[PDB]
Amino acid sequence: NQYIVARPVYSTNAFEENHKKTGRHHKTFLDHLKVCCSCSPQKAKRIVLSLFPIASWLPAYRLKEWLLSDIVSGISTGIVAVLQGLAFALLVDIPPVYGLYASFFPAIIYLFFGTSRHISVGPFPILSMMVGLAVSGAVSKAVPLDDERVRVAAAASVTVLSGIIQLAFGILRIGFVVIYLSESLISGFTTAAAVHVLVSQLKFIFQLTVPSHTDPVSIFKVLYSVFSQIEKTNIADLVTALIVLLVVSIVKEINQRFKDKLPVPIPIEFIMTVIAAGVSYGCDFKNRFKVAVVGDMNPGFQPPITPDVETFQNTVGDCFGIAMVAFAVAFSVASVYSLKYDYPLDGNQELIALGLGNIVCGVFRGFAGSTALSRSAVQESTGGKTQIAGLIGAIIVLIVVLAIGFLLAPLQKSVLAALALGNLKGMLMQFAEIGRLWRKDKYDCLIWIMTFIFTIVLGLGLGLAASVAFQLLTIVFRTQFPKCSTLANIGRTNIYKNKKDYYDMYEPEGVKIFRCPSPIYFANIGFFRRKLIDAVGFSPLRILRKRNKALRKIRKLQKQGLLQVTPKGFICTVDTIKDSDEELDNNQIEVLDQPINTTDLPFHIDWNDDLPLNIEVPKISLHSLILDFSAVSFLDVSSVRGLKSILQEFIRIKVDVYIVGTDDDFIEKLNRYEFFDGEVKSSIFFLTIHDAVLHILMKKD
Amino acid sequence: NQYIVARPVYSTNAFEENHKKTGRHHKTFLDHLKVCCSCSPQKAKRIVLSLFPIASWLPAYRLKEWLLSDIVSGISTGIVAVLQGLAFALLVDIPPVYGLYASFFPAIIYLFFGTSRHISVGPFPILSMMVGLAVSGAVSKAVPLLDDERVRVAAAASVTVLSGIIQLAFGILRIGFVVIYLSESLISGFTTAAAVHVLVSQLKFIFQLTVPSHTDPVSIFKVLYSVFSQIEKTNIADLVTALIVLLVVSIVKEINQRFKDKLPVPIPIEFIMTVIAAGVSYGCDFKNRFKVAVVGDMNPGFQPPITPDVETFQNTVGDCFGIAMVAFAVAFSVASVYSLKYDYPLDGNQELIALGLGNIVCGVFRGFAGSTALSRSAVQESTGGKTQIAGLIGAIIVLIVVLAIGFLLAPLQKSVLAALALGNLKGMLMQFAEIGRLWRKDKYDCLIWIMTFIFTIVLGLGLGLAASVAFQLLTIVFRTQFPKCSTLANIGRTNIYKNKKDYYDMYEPEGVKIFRCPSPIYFANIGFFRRKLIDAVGFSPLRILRKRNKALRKIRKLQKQGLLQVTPKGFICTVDTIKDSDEELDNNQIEVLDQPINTTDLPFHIDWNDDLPLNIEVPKISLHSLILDFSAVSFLDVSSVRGLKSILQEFIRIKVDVYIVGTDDDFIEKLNRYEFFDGEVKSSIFFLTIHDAVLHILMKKD
Ligand SMILES: CCCCCCCC/C=C\CCCCCCCC(=O)O[C@@H](COC(=O)CCCCCCCCCCCCCCC)COP(=O)([O-])OCC[N+](C)(C)C
Ligand SMILES: CCCCCCCC/C=C\CCCCCCCC(=O)O[C@@H](COC(=O)CCCCCCCCCCCCCCC)COP(=O)([O-])OCC[N+](C)(C)C
Ligand SMILES: CCCCCCCC/C=C\CCCCCCCC(=O)O[C@@H](COC(=O)CCCCCCCCCCCCCCC)COP(=O)([O-])OCC[N+](C)(C)C
Ligand SMILES: CCCCCCCCCCCCCCCCCCOC[C@@H](O)COP(=O)(O)OCC[N+](C)(C)C
Ligand SMILES: CCCCCCCCCCCCCCCCCCOC[C@@H](O)COP(=O)(O)OCC[N+](C)(C)C
Ligand SMILES: CCCCCCCCCCCCCCCCCCOC[C@@H](O)COP(=O)(O)OCC[N+](C)(C)C
Ligand SMILES: CCCCCCCCCCCCCCCCCCOC[C@@H](O)COP(=O)(O)OCC[N+](C)(C)C
Ligand SMILES: CCCCCCCCCCCCCCCCCCOC[C@@H](O)COP(=O)(O)OCC[N+](C)(C)C
Ligand SMILES: CCCCCCCCCCCCCCCCCCOC[C@@H](O)COP(=O)(O)OCC[N+](C)(C)C
Ligand SMILES: CCCCCCCCCCCCCCCCCCOC[C@@H](O)COP(=O)(O)OCC[N+](C)(C)C
Ligand SMILES: CCCCCCCCCCCCCCCCCCOC[C@@H](O)COP(=O)(O)OCC[N+](C)(C)C
Ligand SMILES: CCCCCCCCCCCCCCCCCCOC[C@@H](O)COP(=O)(O)OCC[N+](C)(C)C
Ligand SMILES: CC(C)CCC[C@@H](C)[C@H]1CC[C@H]2[C@@H]3CC=C4C[C@@H](O)CC[C@]4(C)[C@H]3CC[C@]12C
Ligand SMILES: CC(C)CCC[C@@H](C)[C@H]1CC[C@H]2[C@@H]3CC=C4C[C@@H](O)CC[C@]4(C)[C@H]3CC[C@]12C
Ligand SMILES: CCCCCCCCCCCCCC
Ligand SMILES: CCCCCCCCCCCCCC
Ligand SMILES: CCCCCCCCCCCC
Ligand SMILES: CCCCCCCCCCCC
Ligand SMILES: CCCCCCCCCC
Ligand SMILES: CCCCCCCCCC
Ligand SMILES: CCCCCCCCCC
Ligand SMILES: CCCCCCCCCC
Ligand SMILES: CCCCCCCCCC
Ligand SMILES: O=C([O-])C(=O)[O-]
Ligand SMILES: O=C([O-])C(=O)[O-]
Repeated sequence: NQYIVARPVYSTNAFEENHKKTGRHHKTFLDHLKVCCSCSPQKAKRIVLSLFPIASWLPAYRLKEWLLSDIVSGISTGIVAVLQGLAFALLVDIPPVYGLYASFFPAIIYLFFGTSRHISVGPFPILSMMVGLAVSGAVSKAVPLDDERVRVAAAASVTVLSGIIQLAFGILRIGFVVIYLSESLISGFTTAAAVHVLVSQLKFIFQLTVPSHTDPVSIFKVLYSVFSQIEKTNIADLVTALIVLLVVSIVKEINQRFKDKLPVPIPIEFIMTVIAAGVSYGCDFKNRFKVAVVGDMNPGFQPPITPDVETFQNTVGDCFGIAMVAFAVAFSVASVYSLKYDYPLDGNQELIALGLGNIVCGVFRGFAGSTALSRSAVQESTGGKTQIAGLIGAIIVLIVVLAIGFLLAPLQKSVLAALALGNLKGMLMQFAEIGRLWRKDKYDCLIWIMTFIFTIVLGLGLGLAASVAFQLLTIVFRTQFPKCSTLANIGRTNIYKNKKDYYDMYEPEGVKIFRCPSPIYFANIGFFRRKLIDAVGFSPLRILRKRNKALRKIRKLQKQGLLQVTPKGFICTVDTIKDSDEELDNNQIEVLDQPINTTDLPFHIDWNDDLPLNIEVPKISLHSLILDFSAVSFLDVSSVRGLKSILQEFIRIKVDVYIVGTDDDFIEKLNRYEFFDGEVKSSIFFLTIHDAVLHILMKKD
Repeated sequence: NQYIVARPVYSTNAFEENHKKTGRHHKTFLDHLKVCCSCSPQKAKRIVLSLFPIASWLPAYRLKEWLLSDIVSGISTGIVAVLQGLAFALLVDIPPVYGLYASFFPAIIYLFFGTSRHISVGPFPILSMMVGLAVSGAVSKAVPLLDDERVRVAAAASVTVLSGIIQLAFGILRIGFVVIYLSESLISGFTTAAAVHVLVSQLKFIFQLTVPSHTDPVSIFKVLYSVFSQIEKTNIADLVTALIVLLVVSIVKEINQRFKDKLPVPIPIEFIMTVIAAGVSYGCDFKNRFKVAVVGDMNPGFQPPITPDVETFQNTVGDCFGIAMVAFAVAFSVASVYSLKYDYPLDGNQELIALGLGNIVCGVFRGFAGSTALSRSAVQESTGGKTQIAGLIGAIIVLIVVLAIGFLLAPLQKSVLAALALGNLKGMLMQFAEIGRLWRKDKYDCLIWIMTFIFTIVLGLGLGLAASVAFQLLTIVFRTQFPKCSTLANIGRTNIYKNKKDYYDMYEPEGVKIFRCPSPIYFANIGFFRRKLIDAVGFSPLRILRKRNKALRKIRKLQKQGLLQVTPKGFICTVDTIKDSDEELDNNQIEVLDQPINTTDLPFHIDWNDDLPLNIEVPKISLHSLILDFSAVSFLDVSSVRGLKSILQEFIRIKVDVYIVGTDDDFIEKLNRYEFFDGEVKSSIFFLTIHDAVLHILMKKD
């Protein structure tokens, strides 16, 4: 092997002048606007099909290979969705038939406007908790069965606003907001929310009466209310909830272990609820043990409702937090299946489909939902091929809402709470990410730990905003104090490494190579300046000021006649200089930062050589400063200004500055900042460190 | 002038093997915590000298060179500080003697604990506005005319004590570097919007109207309405006097800045205008003749110490934090200009400590928060300020005014004080020109400017700043969100690789792709990176693996059926035109298609880019080597390493070699901590440069 290269030394300007650069016209916003309004016939066809995805996938349905599958996954998931809807309507503190409404309308709208083929659309625990908190706040902030009616009305208006926000984000094509939530953040938020839900199910396991607490620290208020009244716990409910929680857990593991052997996952939720409903009815637990039951539900749908502006005004922030969490979750679950089954997934259409589904749901008295991973995993694991299975789940929910709902009358709320608690093992086990992130990346461990605390203390909605803000702040933490280094040549070749990391390294005399391994901007520009000064060994502005002082003294001593100018040196007729400094005042002291123009003097002054009449100036050995900008991705206004100041000061003390390792786009953007001028020129940019070093060597020889 | 190189090709590992690495110790947190508790004699002496800077700059005082200049500068800045304190006590909506207390106490404390030698310590308009808004909130949220102003004075003192406590705590924990979280354009937009706030807040004194104590959000509009809803009750004497003063001061301030050389000292115009205003207001009895609002009679002397209301503390925590952050940012900014202009070191943590102690003492003695005004620090410095003895002399004049000659400021109108404030406001108002400039240079900083302005005008000055800082952190993500990822090519049959779309006569080695992302890769852009890499190579590595696994499954089923035979020559098909019967894997078995293809059981290797027998079809790829130019990739977070590991494993399972080049030794060290390397992904994929990887590939292929 041999890396053999023989090319001329290239400055960025020289390379461009020797290589024809394809002239490429950048696409200005103006043009982008035109193609946007093309109105091509084909274009329109694409748009409409994109907004009504059912017109594409339905006509291509493989009946022989998907119908039976879709049917089975649909009946199974719908059976899960009925119970999940009842439980999550308990989480919202409204009658439970509204949970059935919530499990029927978004699935039906997403069947038409949705792009996922596997996600089960409906409520999930975190969003039901967020919606409940919003309604409790709205009822508190209102200028004046009734309580149930008021809560139900508020749950609908929050949902419509949440959906409108979702619909708006999808129309404006902002479907990329999901990138602003990292893996460590979502993890901490979701385990904190699982702890929230665990705490929220305690009033149903024990059957206690807990107020509608609101954030901050809502979880602790609930815990106090529960354990303060812990002695009133209904044992039958608890034993039941504990029995239901225990059994389902074991069966679920079996389903995850013997999955390959299992033809179909064992439906433990349906079986347990049926047995629970049966034994409660046969033994009349409601009277025998005073257990809390779901009760009788109205056999039908409710008439449409009008969104209340007052609720909208009092819950706008909560609805935003709700829309963002719903989109983050649904997209997240859908993405897993899209990468698993190789089909494209459009976020904008998702927001539109999730927005419209929520509007129809809030209009028809339901509450916000997107998807529950548990129910979706149940849909995908049971043979879900397309959104037809979802249509069958919504059909099962319909059947429950109109004809057989009366069977869910003797079912206890502790059983629903026990199921909702059983679905928490996946999110609760995410506490193991703390140690992993500690080992790998402590900024992401900080993101996780902080999100957990914020979510627990400030709540689901506010905890998330503070968490995203802190997540953005860690980016600054990572780049705030870059490990800048001085480089040196190792091997007498074109390899320049850290000077402190190897032996037998070589630094060309008078030359300094400095590397900042990060983008330079407002938060680290001062640090870059400090580290560059520590690396070169002096402050260029201080050297310039002392040189200007020395030149002022030379001019004062020579025009008085004590120092005669000669083209050979600084001969002095009298060597009786007395100690005296000018002591410039506040108004005049800035004359010491100006460039040294000694053209007035016949002979050049070697500032690094001894001066006449014992004038002392700090002598510098640096003549060439190379800045390795290879990992400097961007600059901002603050940093370009700091950079220019630094360079100007080094140039004014006659230190040639070279910037190497930058691409052509970097020099392109710097031109827009008006960085270059008479003093700082584009000839300071070279291709690599070695190019600059060879240029320096030939200049100096 | 030739770049001539003749060295061996180097993977990062071969370079570490050939060149012995200098062993360096671990900078452990425990041993660092060991140096923390030094208890050394000199260390104790330098710690105490730092916490008490006066013990180091006072003995080193140059009398014959500094004393008279400091005396003159102190006289001037104290005469300015009296009037500025009165005006800012107007801004806080308390009696005007508390502005004198705010101009006295922090200066005397900063004389002892301050590191700056040129800033004038005291209140400035933005902080007086913030303190007044915090005071209104405290009074509004307080659980149930002089008693109204007494409540406001107590709430101001308490807000000040809490602001000083927060500053002193931030200086004790050594967090004096938070000023870096405010960019030049954030500060520019904030100070322009705040100058607009201060302009609107002085209108109730120019016109002499009764405006309620509006609180944010949109207090500037609530206030604009209150003023113009009653613009018919405007006092004409107040407006005329305020106008004339503003005109004169503006002209002289210009005369001052321009003719700096001919004037030995700047013309004191604030002072002269105040004396003339008070004289023509007392002689002509403007108070009775035109019914103008005057400063009134002030209580001669200081007030006894007060105890901070914990209730006010509870109701103003957020406000006090904001008052503390804005105060530190302004003071540090003002002080920095002069540290740099005069070459002396400026400790930021001692700045926080001194400002916090000054605010605590001021609030205890019935003052309001203040850190420094750029206008008054300018007067002290331009009049010859050399040390903080000028601040001591300014505080002595404020003391003289408080105790002895405060009654002279009795007939002075408040419109004159408002006019002085506006004359000082023009400098910050002139920052609207930065909009167009930033638009041309950096639209992200233009966005920071405009959004900071809008957040500060619409929302409060405290919520506005918090919202503004958050959006400025978000623009950092905006920059590194959609990087201009590109494909490189060789240019000049040498070691120069540039954008494939930029020059003519470039050269792509057959089968090699070189991909460059010019940004750090993290959670917000790992998806965009994966998408652009897939667009660059021309295919999806995963789709290929699944199709090959699908094909291999069909090949294997056929073999189990005797329909074809496998021999060292290849696949022998006695039966051709096989029935097409796709397997249709289910949802729980489909994952088998992402597994590495293990065909070792088969006697011969399968050329997946050749023709497969019996109508089997797989996409063919020309790529056999992928170079990733990670030179400008600064950092990698956990999300990015996961996405990265994922992408690389897929390329490797489809037998495409992957190379990461251009990275430094710290970058690779960190990746080892992420558990990135393993049996499939090895540290051999790392090469020093692109040419090294390319040469290594040419050598492999040939
Ligand atoms: C491209 C990015 C898109 C951003 C879109 C942002 C949209 C922002 C636009 C509008 C929203 C903010 C103002 C409220 C709505 C305007 C109408 C209004 O008058 O406000 C009313 C309700 O307003 C409130 O009480 C809630 C205050 C805002 C909380 C939400 C902000 C954080 C969530 C957002 C997260 C942002 C990040 C989004 C990412 C998830 C109050 O005003 P009023 O009723 O006239 O008052 C009269 C007296 N009254 C009060 C008694 C009635
Ligand atoms: C309101 C209610 C909230 C309650 C929350 C309670 C949650 C916590 C409760 C239980 C968590 C229990 C699981 C811990 C990890 C188990 C798995 C693991 O191996 O991790 C390992 C590392 O150590 C860790 O990862 C855990 C570190 C502590 C995390 C919990 C507290 C911090 C929560 C955030 C702060 C909140 C408070 C912040 C303010 C102080 C420990 O396993 P091992 O066997 O020892 O190691 C074997 C070797 N191995 C590591 C290589 C494998
Ligand atoms: C509550 C009270 C708030 C009131 C606020 C009012 C503030 C604004 C009032 C007055 C501003 C007047 C100064 C403008 C600039 C002058 C200097 C300049 O040369 O700039 C130039 C560029 O153009 C600009 O820089 C200005 C663009 C508009 C900015 C003002 C509105 C945006 C404020 C934020 C949005 C707020 C609302 C957002 C929602 C809609 C114009 O100069 P020129 O001579 O034309 O150009 C010559 C060539 N040259 C450019 C190379 C030199
Ligand atoms: C991207 C921009 C935002 C999103 C798009 C714009 C917003 C779209 C969604 C708008 C809101 C949703 C549609 C409208 C909802 C309200 C729709 C309101 O209509 C309700 C009635 O139909 C109810 O009928 P009733 O008979 O029950 O009437 C009750 C009163 N009486 C008659 C009984 C006394
Ligand atoms: C998975 C989705 C469906 C889940 C259903 C619940 C789980 C199945 C097991 C339910 C509990 C066991 C069976 C039911 C026991 C209690 C059974 C309670 O009986 C209700 C009584 O009124 C008698 O039944 P009727 O048919 O007279 O009632 C008519 C009611 N309407 C039609 C007039 C309104
Ligand atoms: C497979 C579906 C779920 C699992 C099967 C269903 C659950 C089976 C377990 C039933 C619960 C266990 C039996 C009941 C336990 C509590 C046993 C409760 O007994 C209370 C009675 O002594 C008096 O009734 P009161 O309602 O007046 O309550 C007064 C309570 N003291 C003061 C007398 C104690
Ligand atoms: C490419 C440039 C433009 C990109 C689009 C614009 C920027 C999009 C990204 C924005 C950040 C990421 C999305 C948001 C994530 C966090 C989304 C956080 O949601 C906020 C809610 O949690 C707030 O709930 P609160 O209860 O605190 O509301 C209180 C409201 N009052 C009471 C104060 C009025
Ligand atoms: C970094 C950690 C935080 C910062 C350090 C810790 C906090 C330091 C600052 C603590 C607060 C400031 C010092 C204490 C202030 C309150 C100091 C309270 O004392 C006030 C009395 O001296 C007033 O005397 P009077 O005679 O007027 O008494 C009034 C009541 N009678 C007697 C007339 C009826
Ligand atoms: C900036 C620092 C000094 C600025 C001073 C302001 C400039 C002077 C111009 C003021 C206008 C005209 C002159 C003053 C008119 C109001 C002057 C009002 O005088 C009060 C009258 O009783 C006569 O004055 P006395 O000498 O009796 O006052 C003694 C008051 N104590 C000591 C008993 C309490
Ligand atoms: C450098 C020194 C400062 C600058 C120079 C000093 C400023 C000189 C300005 C002198 C006063 C300027 C204008 C005043 C014009 C209003 C002229 C109004 O005069 C009002 C009086 O006749 C009656 O007293 P009132 O206070 O009740 O006012 C009633 C007002 N109306 C109903 C009769 C109209
Ligand atoms: C290098 C690693 C260690 C880093 C050290 C710690 C990092 C510190 C940096 C923090 C972020 C940037 C600094 C912040 C500057 C902006 C400073 C922002 O000020 C916040 C206040 O304005 C909040 O005012 P509010 O109106 O919200 O208060 C009202 C309270 N209630 C009524 C709502 C309850
Ligand atoms: C306006 C006062 C009466 C209305 C009060 C109620 C409304 C308050 C807000 C009104 C608008 C704000 C006040 C007016 C602000 C506009 C003031 C806008 O000024 C911008 C120009 O000065 C900038 O152009 P220059 O050529 O000066 O360039 C900058 C200077 N160098 C750097 C080139 C030398
Ligand atoms: C804040 C985090 C980081 C650590 C401290 C958590 C604190 C705030 C938690 C732990 C225990 C909690 C308290 C537990 C009991 C009560 C009584 C009841 O009226 C509800 C609120 C209240 C008063 C809680 C307030 C919040 C609380 C004090
Ligand atoms: C929000 C930013 C981005 C643009 C819109 C600014 C809006 C909110 C501004 C412009 C004009 C302002 C209004 C002007 C007049 C009044 C009447 C008075 O009762 C004070 C508030 C109120 C009602 C203001 C509310 C805020 C306001 C409406
Ligand atoms: C009444 C409770 C208000 C709670 C406010 C919490 C504010 C948290 C700010 C966190 C700043 C760090 C970056 C997000
Ligand atoms: C009572 C009205 C409160 C309004 C609060 C609005 C908060 C807006 C925050 C925007 C933050 C943007 C970060 C990128
Ligand atoms: C926050 C966890 C503890 C909540 C309170 C538990 C019960 C404490 C005693 C209550 C007596 C009324
Ligand atoms: C939005 C700023 C101006 C608000 C209105 C000012 C007063 C206009 C006349 C009001 C008459 C009642
Ligand atoms: C699922 C089994 C339901 C059994 C119900 C028995 C009712 C008996 C009533 C006397
Ligand atoms: C009302 C609170 C709004 C919080 C928005 C947080 C956005 C963070 C962006 C980094
Ligand atoms: C009460 C609002 C406080 C929010 C502080 C935000 C700090 C900005 C950095 C994310
Ligand atoms: C060895 C030097 C010790 C210096 C101690 C200073 C103590 C100051 C207390 C105010
Ligand atoms: C600064 C000039 C003050 C003149 C005061 C005149 C007072 C006259 C009272 C009759
Ligand atoms: O919220 C949840 O736990 C879910 O999505 O299943
Ligand atoms: O607030 C101001 O304008 C100042 O500091 O001068």
